Amino acid sequence: SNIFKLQIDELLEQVKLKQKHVLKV
Amino acid sequence: AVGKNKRLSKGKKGQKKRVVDPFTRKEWFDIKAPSTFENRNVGKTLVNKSTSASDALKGRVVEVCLADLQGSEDHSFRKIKLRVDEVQGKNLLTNFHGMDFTTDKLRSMVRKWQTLIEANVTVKTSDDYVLRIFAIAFTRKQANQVKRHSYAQSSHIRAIRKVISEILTKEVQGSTLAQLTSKLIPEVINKEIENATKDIFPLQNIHVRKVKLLKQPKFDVGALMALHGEEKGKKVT
Amino acid sequence: SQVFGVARIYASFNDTFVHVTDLSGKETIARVTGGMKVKADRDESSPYAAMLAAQDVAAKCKEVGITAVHVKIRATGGTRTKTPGPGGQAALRALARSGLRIGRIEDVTPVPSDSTRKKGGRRGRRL
Amino acid sequence: LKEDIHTHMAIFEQREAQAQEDVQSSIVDEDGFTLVVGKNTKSLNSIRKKILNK
Amino acid sequence: RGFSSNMSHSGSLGGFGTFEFTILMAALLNGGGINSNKILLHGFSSYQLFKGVIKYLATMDLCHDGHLQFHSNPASKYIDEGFQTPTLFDKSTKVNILTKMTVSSYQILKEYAGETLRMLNNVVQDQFSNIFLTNISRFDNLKYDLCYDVQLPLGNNLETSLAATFGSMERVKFITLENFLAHKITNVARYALGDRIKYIQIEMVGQKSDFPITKRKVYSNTGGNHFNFDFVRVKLIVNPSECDKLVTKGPAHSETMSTEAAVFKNFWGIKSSLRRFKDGSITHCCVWSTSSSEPIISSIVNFALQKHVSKKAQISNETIKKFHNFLPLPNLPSSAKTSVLNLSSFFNLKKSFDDLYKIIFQMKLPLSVKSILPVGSAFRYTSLCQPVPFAYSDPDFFQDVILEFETSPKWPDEITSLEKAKTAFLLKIQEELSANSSTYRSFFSRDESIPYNLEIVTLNILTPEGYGFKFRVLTERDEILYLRAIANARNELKPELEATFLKFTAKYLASVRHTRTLENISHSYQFYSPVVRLFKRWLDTHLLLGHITDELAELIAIKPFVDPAPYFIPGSLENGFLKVLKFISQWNWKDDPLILDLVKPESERLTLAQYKGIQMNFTNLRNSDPNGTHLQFFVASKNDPSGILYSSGIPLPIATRLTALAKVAVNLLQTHGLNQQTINLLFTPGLKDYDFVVDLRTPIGLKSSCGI
RNA sequence: UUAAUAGGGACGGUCGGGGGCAUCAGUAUUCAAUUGUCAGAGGUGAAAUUCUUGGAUUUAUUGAAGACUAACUACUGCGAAAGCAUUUGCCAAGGACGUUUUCAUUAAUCAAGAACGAAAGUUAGGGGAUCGAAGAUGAUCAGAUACCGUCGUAGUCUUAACCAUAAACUAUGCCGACUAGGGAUCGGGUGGUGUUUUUUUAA
Repeated sequence: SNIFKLQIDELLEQVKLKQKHVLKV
Repeated sequence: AVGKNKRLSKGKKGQKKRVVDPFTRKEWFDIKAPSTFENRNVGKTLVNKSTSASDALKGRVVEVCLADLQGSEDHSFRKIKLRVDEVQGKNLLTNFHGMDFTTDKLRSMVRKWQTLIEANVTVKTSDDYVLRIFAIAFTRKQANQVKRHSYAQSSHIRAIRKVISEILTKEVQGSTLAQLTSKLIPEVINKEIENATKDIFPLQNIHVRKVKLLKQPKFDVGALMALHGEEKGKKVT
Repeated sequence: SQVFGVARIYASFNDTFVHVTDLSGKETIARVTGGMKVKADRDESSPYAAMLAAQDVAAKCKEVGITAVHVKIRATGGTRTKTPGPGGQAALRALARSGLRIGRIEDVTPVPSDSTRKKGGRRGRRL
Repeated sequence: LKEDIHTHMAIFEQREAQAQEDVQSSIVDEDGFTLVVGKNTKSLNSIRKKILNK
Repeated sequence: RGFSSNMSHSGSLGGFGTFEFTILMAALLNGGGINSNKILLHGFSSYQLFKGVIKYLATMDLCHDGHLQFHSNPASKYIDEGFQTPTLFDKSTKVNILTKMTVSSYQILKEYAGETLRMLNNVVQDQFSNIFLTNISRFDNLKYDLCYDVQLPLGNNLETSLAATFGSMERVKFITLENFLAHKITNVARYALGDRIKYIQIEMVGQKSDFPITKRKVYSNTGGNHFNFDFVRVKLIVNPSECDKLVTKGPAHSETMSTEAAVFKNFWGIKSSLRRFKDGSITHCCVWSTSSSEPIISSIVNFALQKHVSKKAQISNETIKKFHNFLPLPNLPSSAKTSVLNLSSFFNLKKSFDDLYKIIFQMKLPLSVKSILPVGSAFRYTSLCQPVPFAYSDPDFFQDVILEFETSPKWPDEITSLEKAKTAFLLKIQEELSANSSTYRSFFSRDESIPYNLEIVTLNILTPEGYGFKFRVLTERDEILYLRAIANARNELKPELEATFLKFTAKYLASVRHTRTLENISHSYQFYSPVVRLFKRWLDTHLLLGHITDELAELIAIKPFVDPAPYFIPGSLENGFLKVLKFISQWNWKDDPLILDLVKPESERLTLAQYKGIQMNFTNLRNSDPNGTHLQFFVASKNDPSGILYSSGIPLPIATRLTALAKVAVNLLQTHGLNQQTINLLFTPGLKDYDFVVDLRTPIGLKSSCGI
């Protein structure tokens, strides 16, 4: 299960939006 | 006791009149055996006509001697159970369910002044048919033997039983049931036993006594049709 | 042209059952016993009762279409005798006389490898 | 093929027979040591290879 | 999976979006069970929250039998009653959140969640990439077995009849004709096909949703402000078990014609009628004709749509037809009318073998026959061209069979005497077979497949029904003698000898197992036999079968069936074949092993211990062979745990061709959609990259003698 | 000083229905589900209670419970006795055989006392299929079949303790030496031999 959990985290950070564009919009 | 002097019974009070001949509604149904058997024709059965007829057919088990199915008296001492699986146009497609001998030859084979060796194994085929095999073996005296009996020591019995278990497991696991039944008919399994157990001790009357089908997987009509080797109707003009 | 039935014979001490069915055994074709054809209890197991019951089913058998039968005779078995009694053979004899072709004969009496204690007790029974 | 097969087995059986006799002939070294050969052993080359294997 | 919050009645697959996904969470986080108990807890992690909804959606039905109610502003409770449409009622707001969710799409949603739940519960194999990092929405053909484009009439407005069918009542029910017409196609297509299909999707190709500020409604070039679509595409998930049924069963006959019979006779019209069968049942059914070029589904949709939708509609799927034609057409009676799922040619072969099977056994020999095992391609239903009587020009005509006798201690201890002793046994089998059964013809041939074992002689029997069989004898001493040679061989020669042993087990030991699994596994995978045959055809066109062993082509071709994730099991010839090409394109054989569970669809499934053992094997081989020059494809299973049994000896150049050609084929499909021109390219060889090319012609044409 | 045809200990290949703990098979009995059929089923010397038209008895496909190892079973095997008959594993123990290994008299008899101790019985739980003291009930007619039929408590099984009794017999104290032949069996070891086996996996 720990392999999956870390795999979840890698997917979130990879697709996570760059906060700079949040300020821009 | 149908005499008048016979005591009247309570059950006689309510009797269902005979007004309906049972056999007006039963329609004849023909059974066929798998392609592994030489004689596919194995008789016919009867079920009440659909109001269905199919449900009572499925799960029906018929036991028959191989001598009829193989057309040779060498198989008079063996019976095969075949279970209905699919119904098509009164032709009942059956599959192997089990095998045993009759009681008389089993009693004939058991004799005095010798040791009885029986080994059983639970094993599954490559097609997930879980089955149980029973193999029976008997001791024999050599050509020049003078002793009345041919008893074998318990160490031999255990050594033989181990050899019986491994060969039965190996044959079943590395074969399908259709292939397995193809092995049962020529009694090949017994012949590798008597070679395998040749060195440990001389044996006689090597046979696979009983075959039980403990579990079945999901039914596959396509595989069933292949084992037995769809149809358009007729216009009502 | 030859349709095969299954004549199951159960020969007990006090009665004989003649039972004919299909090859599967699921569907009963005709059932008669010694009690059907006799007026006294003492003669239920008599060979005469067996013959009358066997003739009755055989006439019924020729009605239905069945022309041959495979015989599986049996006794009570279990904790009691393992061999069919004279009523069982007499029923077998009548079936031959009815004309139905006999396919194969076998004894299928229940033979326990292990049996519960009989009802007789230590001293015995059937005095 | 029939002739080729027949000759080959005839030669092989003769060689196999000779090999089996050689091992089970009470081999004794020049100094009086009797070699041991187990029953059913057929070739002395086989006996050597067992020693090399083990 | 290509699922969005957009409307689905228009035709686009969707209606379940993030806020459907989230609001299902919140509804479940406050209940969701029939007893109104919480199914999801606030303390759950991301994995558990995702798992619950996937399990919740997969097993509970929200459309036909059962619906869920919750209160946004009160524990959510699952009601058994259903509204016959996807429903998630909100009592607080009186809003059904699944109104945009169509019936047909819901089943595909329910299927997708269930198949993921099986992968989610899987512990043997990691499924993260398949669940989340694999886009199945790229190609419609790979997702959907059959696709049919329907060209509607008069498309600057639809024909007066078609516009008339819309009417006023349906404008109330369905605001736009696109919503109604899509519904019209689904009912007739669903009702016409019935059990022949699992799922159906209707897509309005070329539909726009944004229009300039200067205009009041969307403008389609074909539409002319009237209909916002170019054409309709009918996409199906066929059911292989009954997709090719000749007759569509219907309601039983009755003295009074029942309502289901009423809708029965009207729908198919003249095609509807009454028939009797052997069972004695009298039922209304319509009968179709099988063809080797298109499936039965082709005829049903064309007739069903034309009769009900519009008599001028043009229905065409040529992509199926080209793939069907590429499969060789056998030279048997009624070959053209035979379906591609019919194995009639194959059953005829083993029946002839069964006749020979009985003969060999009753024959008396010095050693009793242990068993005769057929190990052929036609016995496993993978021969490229179906067997044909007397068509001996076919390379696969002579079918290998393994003969084994009772174990004996008299077998020669030397390899050449053993094999010569085998020919002597075969030489008997030829002798009194000729005497007792003169109608059978026989001859002897030499085999050189096993290196350095030149005494192998095989008996070729020409069966009277017109089939050829090759017999080779197997004995227990044969295997250990090869092990003896490896042990005795010099250290430099040992790698060569083990290769000889590898080919021996590939023909004698592992070959028997390969047929046993694949033959049984082939049944429920009805379309595996056509796709592997067509797959084999594709290799031959590109001159790749000479280096690829027949078994490897089967193992690569079965992967979409045993391991369909993230897709479904192939149910059509093109969907399976393109799936095989897709896998080879994206297969990184240097770092990713191929391991298959040759088992039936949900034992013999690979367990954790067996799984890690095979993974350990791949790492060890790649440690010694990182670049993969010696070995390229690592194909393993229970039959082959080593993983090098059927993929050894392939030159590195050829191995790159299979991936290189597969990659370009996928790129070609992306650049240009699946069409007649593209398929013709896929099956024609360039032949220019080769340094030198030599052309050959045989003195006579072999196509007729090949049974084609 | 020997190293008792005294003894103890050791080592090894065996051997055993020797024992304890788990495990597997096995038909049979009873019960339950489904299923085809129908007049009685059962039981005795003969009958009467009893079950049965809500389908009895029997047929067939199964499942559950508790006991228990037929045929192989023998003037054979193990154990101090009482006793011990399915397969597999674990735990400890033991008789006999071989040993050019070992201590050196360590032995025989015997009180109290201690252990085990067939079946039956007592106390407190579990289980309770079959049989079944007791009790209830049907029939009470006929002497070779003359005491049977149904229900059936305690009991029959097991757990933790008591009870310690059998024709528990060679109707027969113990230890040691000597005083006839013959061949059958079982365990072990020795020599020969030729049949079955068999081969560079091991055995």
